[PDB]
Formats: sequence, C-alpha cells, structure tokens
Amino acid sequence: ETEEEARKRNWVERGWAPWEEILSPEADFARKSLNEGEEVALKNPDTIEAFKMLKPSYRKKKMEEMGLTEDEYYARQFDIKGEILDPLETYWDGPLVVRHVAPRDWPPPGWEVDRKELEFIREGHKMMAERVDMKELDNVIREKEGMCMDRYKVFLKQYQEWVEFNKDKLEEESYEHDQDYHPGRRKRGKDYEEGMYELPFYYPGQICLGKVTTLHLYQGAFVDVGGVYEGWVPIKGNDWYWIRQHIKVGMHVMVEILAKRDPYRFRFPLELRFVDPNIDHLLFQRFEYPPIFHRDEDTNLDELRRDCRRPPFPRKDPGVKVEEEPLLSDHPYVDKLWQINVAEQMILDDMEANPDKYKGKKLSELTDEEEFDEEHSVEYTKVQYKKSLLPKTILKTSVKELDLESAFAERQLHNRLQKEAEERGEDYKVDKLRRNIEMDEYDFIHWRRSFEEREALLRDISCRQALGLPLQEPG
Amino acid sequence: RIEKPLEELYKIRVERKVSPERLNELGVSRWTTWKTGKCRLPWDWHVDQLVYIEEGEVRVVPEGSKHYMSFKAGDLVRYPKWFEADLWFNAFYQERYSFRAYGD
Amino acid sequence: NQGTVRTLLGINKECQFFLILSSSNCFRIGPFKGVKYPKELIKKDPLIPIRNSFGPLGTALQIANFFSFYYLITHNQILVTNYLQLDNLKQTFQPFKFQYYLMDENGRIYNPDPCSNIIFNPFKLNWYFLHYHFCEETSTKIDLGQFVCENVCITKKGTHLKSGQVLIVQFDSVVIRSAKPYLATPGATLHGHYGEIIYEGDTLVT
Amino acid sequence: KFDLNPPPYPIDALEPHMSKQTFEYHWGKHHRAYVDNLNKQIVGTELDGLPLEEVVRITYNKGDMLPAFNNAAQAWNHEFFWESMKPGGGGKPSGELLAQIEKDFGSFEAFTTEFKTAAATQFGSGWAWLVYKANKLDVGNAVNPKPSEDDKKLVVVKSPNAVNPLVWDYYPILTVDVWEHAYYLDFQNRRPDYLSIFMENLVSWDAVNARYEAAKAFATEREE
Amino acid sequence: LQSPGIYYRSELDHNGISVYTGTIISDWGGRSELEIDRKARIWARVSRKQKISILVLSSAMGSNLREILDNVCYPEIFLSFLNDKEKKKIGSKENAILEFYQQFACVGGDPVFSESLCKDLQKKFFQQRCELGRIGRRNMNRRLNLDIPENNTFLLPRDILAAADHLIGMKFGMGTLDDMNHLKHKRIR
Amino acid sequence: KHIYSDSEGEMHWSTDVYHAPEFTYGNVHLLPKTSHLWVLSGKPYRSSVVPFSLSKDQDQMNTHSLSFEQIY
Amino acid sequence: YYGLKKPPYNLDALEPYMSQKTLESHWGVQHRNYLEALNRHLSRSDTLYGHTMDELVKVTYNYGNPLPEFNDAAQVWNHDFFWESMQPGGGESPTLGLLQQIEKDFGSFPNFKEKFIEAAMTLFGSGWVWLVLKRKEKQLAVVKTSNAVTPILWDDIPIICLDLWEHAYYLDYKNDRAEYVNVFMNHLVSWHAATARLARAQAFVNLGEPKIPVA
Ligand SMILES: [Fe+3]
Repeated sequence: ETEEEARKRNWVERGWAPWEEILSPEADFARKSLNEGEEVALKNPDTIEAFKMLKPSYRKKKMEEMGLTEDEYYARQFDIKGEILDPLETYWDGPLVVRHVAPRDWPPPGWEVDRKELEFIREGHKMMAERVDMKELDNVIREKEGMCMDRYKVFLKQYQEWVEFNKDKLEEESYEHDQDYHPGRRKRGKDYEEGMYELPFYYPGQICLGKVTTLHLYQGAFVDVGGVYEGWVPIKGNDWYWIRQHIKVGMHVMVEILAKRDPYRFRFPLELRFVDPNIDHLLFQRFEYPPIFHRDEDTNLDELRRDCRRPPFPRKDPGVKVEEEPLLSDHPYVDKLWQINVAEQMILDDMEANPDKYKGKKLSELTDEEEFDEEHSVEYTKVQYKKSLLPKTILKTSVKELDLESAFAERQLHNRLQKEAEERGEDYKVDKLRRNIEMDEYDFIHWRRSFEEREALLRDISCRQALGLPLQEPG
Repeated sequence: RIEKPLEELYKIRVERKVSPERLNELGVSRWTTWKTGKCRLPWDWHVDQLVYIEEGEVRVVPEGSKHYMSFKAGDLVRYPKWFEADLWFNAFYQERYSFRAYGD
Repeated sequence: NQGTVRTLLGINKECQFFLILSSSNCFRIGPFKGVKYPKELIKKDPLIPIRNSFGPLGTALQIANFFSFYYLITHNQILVTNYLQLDNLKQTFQPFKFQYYLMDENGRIYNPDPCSNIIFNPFKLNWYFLHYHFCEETSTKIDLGQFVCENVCITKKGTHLKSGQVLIVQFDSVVIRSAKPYLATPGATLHGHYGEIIYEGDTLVT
Repeated sequence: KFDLNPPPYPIDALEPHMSKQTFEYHWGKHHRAYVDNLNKQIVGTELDGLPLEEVVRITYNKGDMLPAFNNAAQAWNHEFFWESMKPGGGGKPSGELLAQIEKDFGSFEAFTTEFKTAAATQFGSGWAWLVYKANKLDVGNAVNPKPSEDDKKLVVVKSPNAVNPLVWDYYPILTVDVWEHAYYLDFQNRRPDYLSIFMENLVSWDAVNARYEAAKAFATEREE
Repeated sequence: LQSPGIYYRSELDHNGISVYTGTIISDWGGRSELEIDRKARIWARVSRKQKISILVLSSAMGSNLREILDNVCYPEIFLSFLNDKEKKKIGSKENAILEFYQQFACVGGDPVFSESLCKDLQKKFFQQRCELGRIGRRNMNRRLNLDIPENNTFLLPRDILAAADHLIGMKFGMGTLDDMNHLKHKRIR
Repeated sequence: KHIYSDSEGEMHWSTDVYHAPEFTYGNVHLLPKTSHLWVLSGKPYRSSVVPFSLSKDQDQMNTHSLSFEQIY
Repeated sequence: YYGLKKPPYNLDALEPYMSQKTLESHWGVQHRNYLEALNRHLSRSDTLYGHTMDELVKVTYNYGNPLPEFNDAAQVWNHDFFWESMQPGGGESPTLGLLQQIEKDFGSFPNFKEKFIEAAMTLFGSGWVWLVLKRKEKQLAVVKTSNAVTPILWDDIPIICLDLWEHAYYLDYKNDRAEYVNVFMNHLVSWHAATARLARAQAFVNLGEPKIPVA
C-alpha cells in the first residue's frame, strides 16, 4: 500500500527502525553528492558544506567559530536525530509502606537449619495479608529507633553464616560451569567486593533501587541491584529506539522483582520491571519464554524441557484414537522362556536319548561346562539356507539359569507313556510341558495389566471431558 | 550443586519404605499381581499407576534418558500419565498395581 | 564453539531462518572515558545494615510490630488529573490503585544497593558552580543501535571505532557486532525485504 | 415424553433430620427443570422419541457429549437417588449382599468407611456409586473371555457432574448425591456429617438387594 | 554431452517480447518446455508449434482441483478460465485419460486411442521424457532445491509444480538464467 | 553490475529506501535518493521447526550438540 | 503461609444483595478451610514453600495432570480474586479506560452484559466465569472454567471473576442463577477493581499502537 501502512508493516513485523548512522566526512560527502548526477557542478546547499568539510582545517574553523572546544565537537555527532521526546515524569500511587520479611525460599536446598527457628521466621510470611489505611498512617511513631523487626533479625543471622561458609564453594563452581563473565552471571574474581548480597536474599515482591550499568539491544538493561547477580529488565528489538531516550547509563532507578530463577539453567536469574521510571507504554515486543542454557551435561532433550517448563517437541498426530486398539498380550519374559526351554531340550535329548555321550546323567546337580558371562550375546552365526548367509538365532543359555530337575523327571514320565501306548494305541496326549504352561500363564498376567489400563481409560476419558482437562498431553 | 533427582523431575511421587498403616487405608491387598524375570518392558502409560514392588528391582529408564532411577521392595511408585519409560527388569520381580483415573 | 540463538520471527513466517551469533561476529571496543552520574538519591537511616532510606520527613515506622513508611512524592504533586485513561502516557508507579477503595496495600522490603555519595560528584575535590547551560552527554552518548562507520573517532586520536551496530553501551565499553556498508545510488534495485537472510553469494543490488 | 415421578414416600414423614424444603428444592426445581428441559430437547423426533433408559448411551458418543446427555443422565441419577432412600434407613445388608460385601470389601465395618471416604473426597459436584463389575470392553482383544474364574466383583466409584456408571461398563446398585444443593440447607458446607448420618439411617438396603439381583440376572443373560 | 536436468532460457523476440523457457532434458533428450508470456498460460510445448497443452493433469494422482497446487504463492494464473475451462479433475479434465490430448501425435485424419498409438506416445509422455536418471535427478534436486530420495529417477508432480513456480517467479524480480556452456551442466562419457 | 555480497546475515535500510516492493509477489525495492545497505554478520541456518522447537530467542548452545541437531 | 486476606469491606456491607450469613460462611469457613488445607500441605514440602502463589498455582497444576495440591491453592487464589472483585454499592456503567476497550473488543456495554450472562448460564456443575485479557492477541474475552481451574494457567490475566459454585448462591437465592448473576452485574461488580487490574495488566500487555517515525 502507500508509504504510511507499508512503512508501518516494516516496523511492527520486520523490526525496522531508522537507527542513525555515524558517517565519516568522506562517506558523508558521498551520500549528499550522488543525488545531483554523475559529474555535475555542485550548487546544492548542505552539499558544498560536505565537500568543504573534507579538509580537517576547515572542520577546526567550523568548530572554533561555534565554540565547544575539542572533545565535544566529536561527541555532538552521536546525538539522536529525529523526534526528540519530551523528558520523563514519574508519578506515584501513594506512600511506599513496606514490610520486612524473609524470602520464602529459605533455607537453600541442602542447607540445614533448626526448624524451630524457621517456624518463628515463617510467621512473618503469614502476616503479609493485612492491609493498611491512611488512617493509622498519620499515626507515624517517628522515633528513629525501637523497630520491632525480630524475625528478620533471626533470618539475617542465619543468612550471614550461610554467606561466610558457602562463599568459597559457590565461587569455585561458577569458575567450573561458566567460562566467561556476562551480565547475569556470578560476580567472581576481582569484581567480587565483600558484602554483596547473595541470591537467597532476593524474592519476588521486593522493590529495589540500583544503577543502570549495561544496555543490551537484544536482551535489555542490566541494573546493579546490589547482589552478586545483576538484574535484567527484558527489552528487545526496536523498542530501544524510544526507550534509549529515557534510560541512560548510570541512572539510579527503582525496580521490583518479578521472578528469580536458577542461575545454572536460566541465563539471567533476576527479572525486574522499571518502577521509576515507567516505560510500560513503550514496550511492545516481549519474551515468550525466559532464556536458558543448553549445556553438554544435558544428554536427554526431554529432561531439559521439564527443567525450564517448556512445551515438548510436537509429534505428528497418528490419527488413531488410542482408546479402541488391540490389547497387548505378549510378555517380556516369554522371549527368555523360549531360550530357556530350548536349552533344556537341547541338553536333555543329548543326555538321555544318548546316555553314553556324557557317561553319567547327574542332572540333579549338573554344573556348567563352559565359562559364561552375562554381557555378551552376538549370536547371529550367518546361517545358510543353500542360497546365501542370513542371520539366525543360537544364543547362550548357560545352565546357571537352567533348572534341569523339573524337566528331568517329567520327560521320563512322558517317555513311559509313549512306550506303553504302542500296544493298545491310545492317543498320546502330550502337547504342553512345564515351560509351555508358563508361556501361557505369563501371557495371561500381561493380559491383566493391559486389561485394566484400557479399562481405566474409559473412566479417565469421561472425567476429562466432563470438566475440560486435556486428553492428549500438550504438544 | 545437587541435580534435581530424576525421581521427582517427572513428578513421580515415591514413598520409600511404606508403613503398614498406610496400606490398609489404601487397600493394596486387593491389587492385581504382576511378575517377571530378566526383561525389558517399554511402556507408554495412559493412566496413573500405583505400584507396590514386593521383591526385586526396576531400574526404570525414561525414554531418551542416559540415566536411571532404581526401586526395590517396599516402594509406592506413582508412574504418571503420558509417561514413556523403559523398565529394565533383572532377576525375579513381583508387584501390585492399581491403575487410577482422575480422582483418588 | 559456542553461540547465542537469534530468532528472526517478528510474528512473520515465510521460510523461517535463524541466526547464531558467536564471538567471531561481535567484538568489544576498548576502554574510554565518559560521565555516568545521574541520580536522585535519598538519605539513609541504616537499621541492621538493611537500609531504611527516607529523604524528606523524619524516620517513619508504624505499628503492628513490622513496617517502615518510606513514602516519597505522590498525588500531592498532581493538579486535577484523571485516574483511569489519559494517564497511560507518563504512567504512575506501583499501580495498585488507591483512589476509590482508599486503602493502601503494603509492598515488600527495599532490599537493594545502599549507595552513598555524600559529596555528590565531588568525592575527592570537584565543583560545578556555573551557568545553567553548557551541559551535555560525555563520550558514552553513542546510543543503542547506532551504526558506526569506519575511521570514526570518539576522541582526539582515541579508539578508531570499526564498522557495525552498537550492541552494548556499558559505562566505558561498547560492543559493535560488525557490519558491512554498501553505498547505493538512486534508481537501484534492492534484492530482499527488511531483515532478509543474506547468504554468502547471493546478490544485493544490481 | 418423560415424566417427573414423585418420590416413593411422603416428604414430611422423612423429616427427622432432612428438612422438607430440601425435598421441595432439590426435586421440583432441579428435577423439574431437568425433566422439562429434556422433554423440550426431544419434543421433536430426534430419533429419540420414547426410548428406554433416557437415551444417555446414544448421546454419549464415546465422549463428545451431545447436549441432551447432561440433562438425561442427571435426570436418571436423581430418579435413582430418590428410589435409593427410605423413611428410616438404618440396618445392615443380609444374606447375599452381606456375603458379597465381606468377599470384596473386607468386612462391612470397612465398606461403609470406604464409601464415606469415596463420597467425601470428591472435588466439585458429582456422585458416588456402589456398582457391579462387568466385562466385554470393545473390539481388539486377547483371551478376553479370560478362561479364569468368577471375577464379577463390587466396586465403589465416584463420578463428576453427570458422568454415569453404565456409560463405560458398570451396573449401579447404590448412589449418593454429593452436589452442594443436596446438603446445604441441612449441613451448610460439611459433607462428612451428611454422609455419616445418611449411611446411619437414610438408605434402603432392599432396593440395593433388588438392584444386585437384577444385575446378576442380567450378567447371566449376557453369558448365554 | 549436456546433462539431464532443467534449464531456464530467454532468447527475446523481434517485437521485444521476453520468452521465459523452462526446458527439461531427460537422459535420452526428451524436451518438455514451459513458458510464460506476460503472465500467460504455462504450456508444455512438445515440438515445433503444435499441441499447446496447458494442464498439469496426473496419469495417476495430481489433485488438479486444489489443495496441493497452492504450494508456493498462488495457483490462480487464469484458473481454468471460466472456473473449469471445460470440466474438472475426476480422472481427467475431460476424462478419457490426459484430457482430450491422450493420443494427439500424428494420424491420417482424426485420432482415436489405440494400443500402438498409446505405446508410441508413451515415449513422449512418460518413457522417453521422464527417465531423468541419476544425474538428471541430482540436477533437478539442485536447481529446484527439492527433497526427494535420490533413488527416484522419474518425473514427479512436485517437480513440474516447482518448475512452473520458478518460471513465474523469474519475472517477479528474483531469479537467474542458466548458462549452456558451464561445466556443471555437462557430463563426460 | 550486481554486487555478490561477501558476508552473511540480514540487512538494515535505516533511511531513504521505499518501504514497498514493486512487482508484488517479489523482493525488489527502489531507492529514491541514495543510502547504505548494511549486512550484520551472523550465521544463518534454514529450519522449518523453529516455531515449536526448544531453542528460543536468545539461548546459548554449542553448535555440535543435541539441541542444535534438533533444529539443523 | 499466606494468612487470610480480609475482603475490603465489612461482612454486612452488601446485606441487601449478599446476606451477612452468606459472607460469614463463604469466607469464615470455606475460604479458611481451603487455606488451612493449603497450609498443612505446605508444611510438609519445602520446594513448594519457596514458590510464589502464582507459581504454586501454575506448578501444582501440571500440564493437564493436577497434583494433590492444585485444588486448594487454586481455590484460595480464586477466592482472593473474588473478594477483591466487588465493592459496596458498586456496579452500573464502567469508567474511562475500560469502557473503550470493552466497546472496541465487544461492541457496547449491553453486548458485554449479554455475553457475560450467557456464558455464565452455559456452565454445568461447579465452576467460575471470568472476563480476562488474552496475550498474543490483546483482546478482552469472556471465558469459563470448571471446578478450580483458573485462566492464569494459559497465560491469561484475569480482570473480573464470578463464583458460580453452588456454595455461593444458596442462602438467599436457592436454585436459580439468573437473580444471582443479574445482582452481581448490577450492584456487586467493582469497575474500580477491574480498572485497576487492567491498568496493572497494561505492564505485561501493550494495548496500543507504536510511534512509527516519519523518516
Ligand atoms: Fe442433585
């Protein structure tokens, strides 16, 4: 469309912003002299100036005739050009009546404290419910001392000992996990001034004040709150085109914690919003998910998401209901029973049908023949079918797991029946032995598990549809 | 720094060494039994499952994980909905399971 | 070989590339000198080394065994304003709203930096007694997003900034992120929209 | 055409602890509305002119509940609840009911506690049921005929809102309403007292026995 | 020899008209060109000046209706003129296989479908004009930047769809023309 | 003439270019007076799974690990 | 431990519309019982004591699979919101700021009233009705939730909440929600509270248009 909505499209969608360019006098002349023509007389004003400014001695004349000395004529080319915004004005909403209660996330996991001491501390959290009127706020005691803060004093003593003990441990770990320093990391090494607050000293709800020490175009402003870990107000993109005219380096600001996070996983552990000034009318692009760390120690990509509370990797919808479906009847142990049963008959028929092969058949206490180890089975053997070599299965089933006594007595009983049935001709009814009964029994046990799992889904689906809870897990 | 136990990460609520008063209120006696030996059972639970391993081990491995949890006699594991684990059984193992839907 | 993700996105989806910013894309400009003092600090009332800052009135405690009224400017500095719309621009602070219900809500503790500067910007020896004019930003005035061309000098024979776009504006340093200017004449044909992912060999303008 | 059958007992004579206003309000303002709205839904043909069991199963299309379900199921539940109450409901089971209860739920001293807890820890407004187990889930099976043995147990199940036992497989033999309107007038917001004294004396065991025998007969009919 | 693949060309006109040719070379040398003339109808010029066919019908599955053709920017380009140009997909845009041009090669009068004619025209349709081979498949996957398993050495509907998309997009700014002499477009026997 | 750029990553405008592509369904813009086109260095990658992947806006990763291979 | 937050008015402030006994039972017993259960549950676990109220609500409710904590915490949060969503002798037409947003996103105040009444009437069982903002689209919307579900769980900022559980309207209105919802929308809503909540939500959601430079 026209250049009022098409320009709007570039800003809102593609992030366009007319950032000012600091052109050198040689590059400044190029832009102001290519409009006229290829090789024409330069009569356009403000173009002769660019041509005349290529001589440094003329720049000296221009600045001295205006003044400003040196070291300021250089710094006046970095000024914002365009609609210079009127300056900020920060109102309030009444008195800043505040409590002083210990952070809820105390003690840190691993730290040990007498629970009776905390049970006295935790009453302070329970008192953050009553409200205060302007009446009883005119009754200011105003005596400069005699403050009844007692639970906070107990927390300070416990916190103070915690700092003096684990400080050496914490600094060593920050040297181990994180290689270099970036805003939001542990203030280790030469930059650690004794007395900085630690992470447990903070909690959402607290209102802080600090100085703006770092502006990042893609991350925001990092304000030194007063702890080992800096703050982080998320501002990104072209919102800085207007915000940078209100927030400048060294400014003292008042901030409030929105959420503190784990420094190991999340990149910036402290999230704050500007309470003084207030730039909530200028923020348009916001982070959907707080930034995190993708370290080599994270081997599973489905544990990483549970750590940061992110949606899982979506899978293409199979389309099946997963409510009407064949019930599973196999059992994992049957695939070993087939190997156990085969090994029994492979040794039995080589022991009783041919007794002289191993002189004596002492299967009641028979020991092993070859040394066996549990963690090797590569049995494919390249079995040939008179055509080519295709894998088959002849696996190791050392007698340690083999119970020969049960089959030893049973086979003779079955062998007696077949030899006595040659005379009369009665039908030899032998179809299932001890092992083949366990195969059907274990398949029956696994059926019961699959029976009730599909049975509980009938009640579960109905309940989650009468209320509104999801059926398939999100993503 | 202690990494959060894989036990709790998936919100599996285990009650190691269950007291006997707990069981009678929960009625573990009338629970269908399940047994196996040297095995490897991959399962994709669609329903919550309360387990009472009676003898053995489980060495449960979640799908894609390179670590493992471990269990034994006297546990009250609560394998949750939509879980995808890779139960690796060794030696004999018995259990009592009571699949539960939304509520109780 | 580490890097930071950079998702173009912008609530737009045509082919959805994404960038990786490494230490080889962005560098730091050496230390310089500039002013970094702009504050409205108050007077401390240190109690248990936790700070009880209050500027105008005396120390203001309260009953119920726990409170510290550290109030500051408020609607006493307003003149027939409105409490609803028409206040979004230059918005208020700690907007829990007090107008109608007329009951303050006690916020949480002021755990923060302590600060000092009893002599302001004259800690050792300094003064600023002159006319109201003649005051401007020092050599940090290079703001965010500013595109710096080659050979541009911050000071007289100083650091000689390189090409790129200012990424970080720290007290005495700047991150430049690098770039590459391409001068384009009238009647030229730019190949690509804004933020178009340019590969190694594809054209830019004819 | 579905009618609002009055309770099978005088309301006044059932007021040693259960006020008449509860009878007037829960039935006649909820039940009346349920029946009237059901009828207005099936005034037209809708392939549901005069079916038995108030449709219910057809409306419940394996989820995706049709608008008539939330009314038909609730009307059936209220009718079942009213029949499962007697003017004087103490006592204990007898014969077959006691034998089955002892076989399944330990002793009768434990079944009442289990049912009280089942009806006491339901969040929201739902129903509690003692129901008869069944089989024959759906297509795709295994030895599902399960050559094994008499399973056919009794189970206590709680359902939210209008969800009903027979929807999946089961056969209801006893119900208790735990919606907030069934006990608010007499007990404000304490379910356990209502459940305890309801089980003390408000329930007719003969109706439970009749439902149990009907369920067993129907099961035998299915098996043949 | 020139390797099999897709080559775009433009040889201008005496009137001052740009002719955007989309020639395709198989392993044997079967040319099925595609052209646009100021947003004109894409046509599979067989040979000389005859059989100016416009449709992209399948000899199996080609979803000529919609829902798969709308894969790049727009499938309209004079959508079947009066919404059908004749009639719609069914089996063919007039049935009888490949619309009415099933058997239009040469005849003494009016052509009628026959086994010998069908086999003779199979070379021009499928046999001798869609056997790209290994080199042809690689070149087509390179120029059009598609994703097909390398063992598939036949003409797929997506191949022609992407060819038409590139042909129409060449005029609309972005695009480039191939060189007939570049060694990356030649092979050695 | 053509340019054949010698870097990787985006472009900037910042003034004196029409914010409207001539020959719609295209990528060609025109410059009224003159300007500078910048190419902010970066490492571009193509991936159609970004909107629902695990690598969000500003995340730190090694470009040889599992998280990277989920994308590219 | 999150001690009880008193409602901003006495228990007899809304007597012509909400009886004093109703306030005594709803807040003195029910809300206190939910909070006491939450306190007992918080005593045991120490990784849930270090969670904010919003974080506790959002975590104890898993991605669809609530823990044995979601009911009590969500009920406590919902009842806090409900108590703060009234004012003595309030209601009627809205004030500045909120009215323009409602008109832009709904069409008019009567349209909002009709939609709110309708969406309150189409709830079965026990639940809540809400008028909430919506991120990523910046539009006011009327939504419904069952049992103890809150619109917070999917990144929506609640602005107005109304209790539709039967334990609210049974001491004076018995078995009809028409009178209860009409009374709430007429003489019980707090447009001041909704305006304050919208102003606070403006910090996290920007309902406006950017100042694009002319260039
Ligand atoms: Fe009821």
